[PDB]
Amino acid sequence: KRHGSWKIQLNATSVTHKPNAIQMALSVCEDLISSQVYAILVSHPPTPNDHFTPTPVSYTAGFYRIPVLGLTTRMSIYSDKSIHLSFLRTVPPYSHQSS
Amino acid sequence: LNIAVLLGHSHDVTERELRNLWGPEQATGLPLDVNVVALLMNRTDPKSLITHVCDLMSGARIHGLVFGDDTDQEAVAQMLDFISSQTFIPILGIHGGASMIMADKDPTSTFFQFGASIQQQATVMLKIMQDYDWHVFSLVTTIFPGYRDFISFIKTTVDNSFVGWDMQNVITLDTSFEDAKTQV
Amino acid sequence: IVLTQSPASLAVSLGQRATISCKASQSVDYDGNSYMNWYQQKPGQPPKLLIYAASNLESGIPARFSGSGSGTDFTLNIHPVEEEDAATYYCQQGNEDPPTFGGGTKLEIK
Amino acid sequence: DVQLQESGPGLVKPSQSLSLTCTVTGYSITSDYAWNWIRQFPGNKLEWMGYISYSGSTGYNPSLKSRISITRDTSKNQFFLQLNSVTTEDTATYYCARLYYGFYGMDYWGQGTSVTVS
Amino acid sequence: PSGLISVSYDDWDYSLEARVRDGLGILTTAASSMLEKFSYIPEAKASCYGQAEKPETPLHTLHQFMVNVTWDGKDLSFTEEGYQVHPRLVVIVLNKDREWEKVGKWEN
Amino acid sequence: KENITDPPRGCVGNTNIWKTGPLFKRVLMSSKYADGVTGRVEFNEDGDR
Ligand SMILES: *[C@@H]1O[C@H](CO)[C@@H](O)[C@H](O)[C@H]1NC(C)=O
Ligand SMILES: *[C@@H]1O[C@H](CO)[C@@H](O)[C@H](O)[C@H]1NC(C)=O
Ligand SMILES: *[C@@H]1O[C@H](CO)[C@@H](O)[C@H](O)[C@H]1NC(C)=O
Ligand SMILES: *[C@@H]1O[C@H](CO)[C@@H](O)[C@H](O)[C@H]1NC(C)=O
Ligand SMILES: *[C@@H]1O[C@H](CO)[C@@H](O)[C@H](O)[C@H]1NC(C)=O
Repeated sequence: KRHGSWKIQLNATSVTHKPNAIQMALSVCEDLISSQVYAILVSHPPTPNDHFTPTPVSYTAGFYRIPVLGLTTRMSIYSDKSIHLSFLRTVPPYSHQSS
Repeated sequence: LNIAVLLGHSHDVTERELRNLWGPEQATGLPLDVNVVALLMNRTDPKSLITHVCDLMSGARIHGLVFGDDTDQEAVAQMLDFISSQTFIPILGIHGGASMIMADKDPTSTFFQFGASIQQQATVMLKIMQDYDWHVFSLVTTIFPGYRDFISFIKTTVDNSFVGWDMQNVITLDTSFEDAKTQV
Repeated sequence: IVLTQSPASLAVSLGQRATISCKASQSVDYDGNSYMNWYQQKPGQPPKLLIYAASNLESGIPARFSGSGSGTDFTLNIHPVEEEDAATYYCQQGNEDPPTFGGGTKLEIK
Repeated sequence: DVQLQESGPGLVKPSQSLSLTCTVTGYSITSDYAWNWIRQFPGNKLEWMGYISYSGSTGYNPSLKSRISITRDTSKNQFFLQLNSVTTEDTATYYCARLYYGFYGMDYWGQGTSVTVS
Repeated sequence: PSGLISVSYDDWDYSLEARVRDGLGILTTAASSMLEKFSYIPEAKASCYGQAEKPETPLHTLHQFMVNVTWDGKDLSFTEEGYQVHPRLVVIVLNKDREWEKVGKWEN
Repeated sequence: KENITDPPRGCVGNTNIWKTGPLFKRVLMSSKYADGVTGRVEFNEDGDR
């Protein structure tokens, strides 16, 4: 309503952070891209069951090169583009406060 | 022991020929059941890939999962890395999408590739260039990932060798941005 | 390896300093820091932290409460004293495991 | 301001598991920190059971880890203490307290709930 | 431009079936090494949905048992970064016909 | 602006890449965002703010 959605009306969908990595990646595969989403938005999981849950999201985005954007995760391993090409983030990782 | 061969979108070698490669003379030395499950999938859907891998590791006790195809996507290698690091299964890349090189792997992975490290091509082309007596050289690169490592390795190799390379100028440009400086 | 507070029922009047001795068997002082906490309680009442580190001001209460000592011995000094200070006061270490309760001495008014 | 609340079944028909609920409203739950369970007996003495962070770090008594479970609820991120057996006679008070890390600064405290071991 | 030289893998000699044979040799050598050093091969869980439980002898040993591999004399062992110490390589050039032709080889 | 191939219909039946993928990522890295309530949302080529 503030930027103008006259040509493009948005349907927003989201899924739970499944603790099981394989089932989470599956659900992303059959649900998210099937609805023809234009991006994937993932924050750092508050539950420390497995901190590497953004990695399956980044990989399944890279298989289609759909740009995936992070919210809170700050893992510097994701900083590479040769692996996590489609990855962007609104928060800098730890390597940056080196600078 | 047990081998998982998974060929997606492949039409080169028949399944009977695939299991013909499992020669009895090769089996000499290991008397255990070297079950070579060679599966030809007419697709490369990642969800079906994971389901097939899980079913085969449940039913045949996979030990070595060699994956080859004719695709042109490097993402399959990274998903193989993830599955290796998760389900404690080794996977090796051979052909097609699995053929291209992997840059950096998570330490907890159990993955193997055939592609060589960029340092290996670096030393190979430097030594073929010295073989043809083209001592004069200059280096140019873009901002595609891995260039810091390449430039650092080239500079370090220049430092140590006795041949005496002459790096007149090394440049890391970007033709997407202002072309005037690139031409200059 | 016992931790005590002295005394359980002491003579407390108005205006002077009140000395509560928190005797901790362990060597509290770590890298030049003794991890002390003093807090108040009533039976069934939610506890509230009175003072921390025995030398850093707590927001809300003036310097009437302080803490001295080192290592084995510590002292809650109430200088001066007021009347409503009658409560179950507890001294607590914070160096490492085990988290050991203090004497929890109850302040009686003469 | 930042508020917290503790509740629980307290007492039902015997041979059951207490699930004491602790939650915080008005503040983020899983940024840093220490979360301690505190047990007090009407003899005016205290003792410690365990701490949980957002760092994921946990620490419990070696002699008391037998029947204590710290479980998650995500709708508001409240934590549950599961312990076997509830009665009436062994009336003791329990507290859940968030606090500065290191068992150093007891920032908040619980209000106390009736839990029994008998 | 013609005369451009690059480096790649032998799509002619290092054929797909040759790669299959080589990879089977690598895995068989690794399995033989681990079997003859630790008297058996640990068995992984049958489910992908299980918990993260490493065996009393973790795959790390098997990992290095997959590192020291020598099949058919070809020292295809992989370093810490996991790359072959002896990778077969070729050097390619653009000919008159704007095609790629084998001109250089890299072995042992 | 662009003639766009829509994102693929599920993981099934798509052994190809998304053509708009590089295009959408390029317009994203060129996407200058101003109304940032958390400061200035400025990000370099490395995919980080
Ligand atoms: C958005 O997509 C979800 C996907 O199942 C659907 O349930 C929902 O009805 C859709 N909403 C709109 C407004 O299209
Ligand atoms: C280990 O490697 C050495 C040389 O790298 C080799 O001589 C030896 O045979 C290898 N051992 C096994 C069990 O493969
Ligand atoms: C190939 O190279 C290795 C290592 O330098 C050497 O031991 C071997 O003898 C070489 N092959 C032949 C046929 O000489
Ligand atoms: C999209 O438009 C560009 C603009 O010229 C054109 O080159 C391209 O061929 C178009 N796409 C297709 C699929 O024709
Ligand atoms: C940094 O950005 C934030 C929000 O973008 C702003 O509130 C803050 O004032 C900025 N820092 C300085 C020193 O101005």
